[PDB]
Amino acid sequence: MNIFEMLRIDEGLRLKIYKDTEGYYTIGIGHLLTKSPSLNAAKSELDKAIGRNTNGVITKDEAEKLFNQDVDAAVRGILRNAKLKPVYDSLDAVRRAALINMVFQMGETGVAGFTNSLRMLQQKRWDEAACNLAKSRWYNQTPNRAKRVITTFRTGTWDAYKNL
Ligand SMILES: *SCC1=C(c2ccccc2)C(C)(C)N(O)C1(C)C
Ligand SMILES: [Cl-]
Ligand SMILES: [Cl-]
Ligand SMILES: [Cl-]
Ligand SMILES: [Cl-]
Repeated sequence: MNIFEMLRIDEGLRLKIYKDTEGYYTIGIGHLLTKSPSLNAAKSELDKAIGRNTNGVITKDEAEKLFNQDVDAAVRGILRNAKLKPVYDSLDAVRRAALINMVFQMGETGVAGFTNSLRMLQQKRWDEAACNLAKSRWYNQTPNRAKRVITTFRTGTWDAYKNL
């Protein structure tokens, strides 16, 4: 297991534009296209992202290319953020992946605002952090995925992704 395999499990793989858990147009491995309710706006974003006229369909190679960029973007987001970087730097590689996962799903500023959870993670209060993270819109709207991510922070193991 690693961040790529982890997010591949959590985001799935679809080659046609579809609506994500929030109802937003997405493609590939959780590549969010736009929050706009316009399918044409989503198609425009996709064509721009891929560099060709796709009409809402991409190849597996193209999906993986966007995925690599998005994972890279999540890491860069963490490193440039004054709140996220110290927590990230303080963690082992398994827990770093859990933080990247959160950033990928909710964005840099989204995770950066979880002040109390971040403090508990920084302090290595793993059970407390885990309990605190569950007190969130995130956990309530995507509980199975949140449970996996939280287990990763609680244990520092890949146990939640083993038989997946
Ligand atoms: S969500 C954090 C809370 C608790 C806790 C859970 C696991 C480890 C440490 C603390 C506790 C004590 C059950 N609780 O009532 C909190 C503050 C809601
Ligand atoms: Cl998804
Ligand atoms: Cl704890
Ligand atoms: Cl809550
Ligand atoms: Cl879920």
